[PDB]
Amino acid sequence: DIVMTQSQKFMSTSGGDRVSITCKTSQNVGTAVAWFQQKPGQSPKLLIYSASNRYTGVSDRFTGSGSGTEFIFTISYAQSEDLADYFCHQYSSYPLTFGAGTKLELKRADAAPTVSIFPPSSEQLTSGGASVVCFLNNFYPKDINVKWKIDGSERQNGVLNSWTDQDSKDSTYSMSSTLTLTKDEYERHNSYTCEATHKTSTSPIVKSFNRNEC
Amino acid sequence: QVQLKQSGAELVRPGASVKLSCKASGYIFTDYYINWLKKRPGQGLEWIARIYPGSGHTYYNENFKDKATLTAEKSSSNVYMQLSSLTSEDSAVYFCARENFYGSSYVDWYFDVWGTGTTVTVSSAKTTPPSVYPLAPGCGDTTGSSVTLGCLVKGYFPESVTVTWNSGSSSVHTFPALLQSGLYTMSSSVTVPSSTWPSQTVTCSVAHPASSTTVDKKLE
Amino acid sequence: MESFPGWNLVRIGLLR
Amino acid sequence: TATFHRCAKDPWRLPGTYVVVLKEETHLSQSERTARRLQAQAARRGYLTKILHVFHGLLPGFLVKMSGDLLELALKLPHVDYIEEDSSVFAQGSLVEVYLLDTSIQSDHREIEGRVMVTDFENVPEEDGTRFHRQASKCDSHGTHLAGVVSGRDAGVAKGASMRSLRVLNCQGKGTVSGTLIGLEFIRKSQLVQPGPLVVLLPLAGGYSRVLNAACQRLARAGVVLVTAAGNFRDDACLYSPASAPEVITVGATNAQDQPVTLGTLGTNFGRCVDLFAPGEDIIGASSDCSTCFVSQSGTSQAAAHVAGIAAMMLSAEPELTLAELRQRLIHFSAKDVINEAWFPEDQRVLTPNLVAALPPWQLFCRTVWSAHSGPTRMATAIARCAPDEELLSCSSFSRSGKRRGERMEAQGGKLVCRAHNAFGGEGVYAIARCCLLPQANCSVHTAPPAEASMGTRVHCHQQGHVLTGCSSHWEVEDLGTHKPPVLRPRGQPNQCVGHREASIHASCCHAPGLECKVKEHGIPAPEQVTVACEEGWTLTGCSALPSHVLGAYAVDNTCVVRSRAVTAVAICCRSR
Ligand code: NA
Ligand code: NA
Repeated sequence: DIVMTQSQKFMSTSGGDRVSITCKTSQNVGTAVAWFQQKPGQSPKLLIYSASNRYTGVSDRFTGSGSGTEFIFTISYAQSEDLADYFCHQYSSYPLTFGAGTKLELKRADAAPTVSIFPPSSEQLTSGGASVVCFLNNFYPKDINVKWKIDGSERQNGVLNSWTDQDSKDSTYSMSSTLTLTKDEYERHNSYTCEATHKTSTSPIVKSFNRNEC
Repeated sequence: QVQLKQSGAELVRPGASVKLSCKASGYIFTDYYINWLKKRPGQGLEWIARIYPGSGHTYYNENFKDKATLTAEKSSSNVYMQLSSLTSEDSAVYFCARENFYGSSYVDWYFDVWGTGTTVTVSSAKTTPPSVYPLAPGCGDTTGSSVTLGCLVKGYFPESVTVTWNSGSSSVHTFPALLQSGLYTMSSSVTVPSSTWPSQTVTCSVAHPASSTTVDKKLE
Repeated sequence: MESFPGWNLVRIGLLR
Repeated sequence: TATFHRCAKDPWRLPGTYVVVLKEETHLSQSERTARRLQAQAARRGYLTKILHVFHGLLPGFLVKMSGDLLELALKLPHVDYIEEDSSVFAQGSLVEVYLLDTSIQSDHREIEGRVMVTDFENVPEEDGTRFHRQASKCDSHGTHLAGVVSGRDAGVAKGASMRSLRVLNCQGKGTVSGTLIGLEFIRKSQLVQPGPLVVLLPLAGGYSRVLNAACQRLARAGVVLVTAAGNFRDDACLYSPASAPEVITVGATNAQDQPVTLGTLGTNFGRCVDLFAPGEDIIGASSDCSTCFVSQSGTSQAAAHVAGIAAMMLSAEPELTLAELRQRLIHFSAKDVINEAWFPEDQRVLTPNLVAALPPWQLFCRTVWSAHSGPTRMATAIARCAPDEELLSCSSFSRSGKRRGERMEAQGGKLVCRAHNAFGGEGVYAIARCCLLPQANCSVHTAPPAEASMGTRVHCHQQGHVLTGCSSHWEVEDLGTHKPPVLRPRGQPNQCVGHREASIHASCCHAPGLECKVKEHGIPAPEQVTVACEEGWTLTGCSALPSHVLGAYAVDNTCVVRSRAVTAVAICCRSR
């Protein structure tokens, strides 16, 4: 079975305009290599076929090169719209074999998050649970730290963080922080605080609520 | 108009079997080969097998010969893939795909059209629909042009869930699911101008197809 | 050919 | 998983002496410990035991004289791979050393004096009959004659060949598998402590021996050229050892009339396991009768000795030559289609090579490798393997009934093999490989799927500098399906695989400096066989049939043979400029 070895990261070249990935084969597959784009929850999209030919509708920004056991896939002037997984496959010999996939990452201006804190809904509370939700939206770079405070004291356990894939619109990231406690545990405290520490400011963004207000 | 419609997500007991579907349209069904491909989270696509409708003749990857069985129904215009004696190693997303040939060479073709995939979950854990919780802000002094509203989708199984705002109308964020003690939890953020809320109403419509449920939670 | 002493040596092309 | 092995031929069995072969990485200390253990265990059960030899250097294990009652206990021993009951074996420029495992030798015979060294190695069974006496006999005859055929001054093949004698056959020309095994171990220990190309002549045969073949394979892997007699039993040489070892060069005997040798009621052994044939009737050589005397002898020993001679000559010219290269040149320089195959049983003719050894007067060498017959089972397979150094360039199949599922060139243990599959209701099938030595080859088998759509039909080596050496076809419809007459994939260019639309195609694509291949074909409407041959200078690489109607296709030197019940024979011919 022909082994496909795809590069783990995209390689920036001429001032960040061209970004490339190599795909190497176990044996000589001639020119029988295709390249696909895969946006999450979507059907793969054919970009290059026969190592260099561009499928119909495909942008001139997508190029393929190589023959034998080394094939390059390049994206000139990559856009937020191009953020997806990219993979190669040989079709010289059955069983057909595919590359692992490589996610496009894009550089951008640093942007501060928009933090919003949410108290547990009466509906969740009646069911005996309490999820305090924080949304840290449209920030860049990806690196962020969230700190939870329950009546001024830091809470470490029962916190779940979920980043989104880099935005197709503006290349920013969004992350949800959810502090889940039992209804009985929640009732015991009055002020819930969520503190976002990002590269954009020395001072963290603080969002809080007090059960006792209104 | 050339397309491949795949069946809904499935939850199967370990040791059981599933028959996945792939409805073909906008072309001559019996004239194009259709393939099945396995996708695991960190892995690269695995070619399972191919079938030529018209003859119903199959060609499989040795590794899937006992696992998979391909079938075609000309009347129904769709290819099937049955997977026997399932394991957690079979929990994957299965993809459907057409081979379009441009020449006489065996390498003069490509995978031009694909289905969106069918998620298979091999588990002994029973299907649970989600609880939908509104995330609306309380008391306060408005700062800025807009307001962020949320929706918390907690305690559902398996993975398959779609969150839409109002019905399909602004800025929306969908945060990936996480396992919270056996069950998936996910939340969705929507941002609307300070005017529109709480003047007009905002409603997250949450749909978990695996339990055939659809819930609309109004934000007031 | 006919069997004679050394026929083997011509058969294998050692002798002419 | 510890197994017991004994000779198939009951009169040749020697109970009481057993070869205990231990697992692969067993060290000397572990063999001694296992032997001491067997002896101690036996002694507790009240049985006297004698460890005759502890094998090291060739294979791990020991030789033991004990009651067969103790077998079941010896199989329970640790590190044991298998146990084989001892059995009888029977008598049939650069310096190349030629070892001779046979009877004693008359080293002072003018024909071989100063070219034959007597090693002092002697391991022989006692002669049959309570009152047997050698008397005026020196038990020289066979061995003396064979050293004469190899290196003899006036009647030898390789007159410039140093020889070393090992007494492994008694006065009645009888030896044991265990004594031969010790002899072979002596040769390996010799080459370990010494520099020089080696040729080992084994002009003896016994029934199929697992251990004898193992020891032979081990020596061959150490770059030793082993030549053996095919057997003088007018039977399938695969039933005999060292004859059956694929690594050894197995030689059948032919007379001056190019006929297979008749030895009384019996004669030369035949079949698949015979590599080639050589002069083996009325062979003049040294006679132990006197220092200047000759005698004409017959048998596959004489024939083996000729090849040992030819090997020594080839190795004196190019000492660096590999065993693969040597066997390929041996086949290459042979006389093709000279033998009258009529003498062999009909079913064994196809499997018996039509080659008679001969001396030679950047090349691509190929040889055909027939597999054993598969079983009659519908899922049964036949498998033909190449030598480690060789390339599987083509793979075909043949069924006498013609009910075949086709064939595959698949990797098995990191090496390509030619696997043939039997069909529903089929007699069984044979796998026919084409094993080649192509200089700077970068070869691969590409697998094409069944092609039932209009277009995508053409299977070829689409890669630049990669050329099609051969095609295999495997029927991809399951037995419980619906049988429709197979449809042929259309033909555009010549250099594409001929095959059915309903079949998968395995294309061998080689990349090599001056490699050039062509397709030749010849069709007849109503044949029993169709044939196409590669011209002088070209080497047959692949052989295929165009049309169930066909029983199969196979290479016969540089001729592609298609056997039927228009019938076309499709051949790929290659050369290296
Ligand atoms: Na005793
Ligand atoms: Na052999």
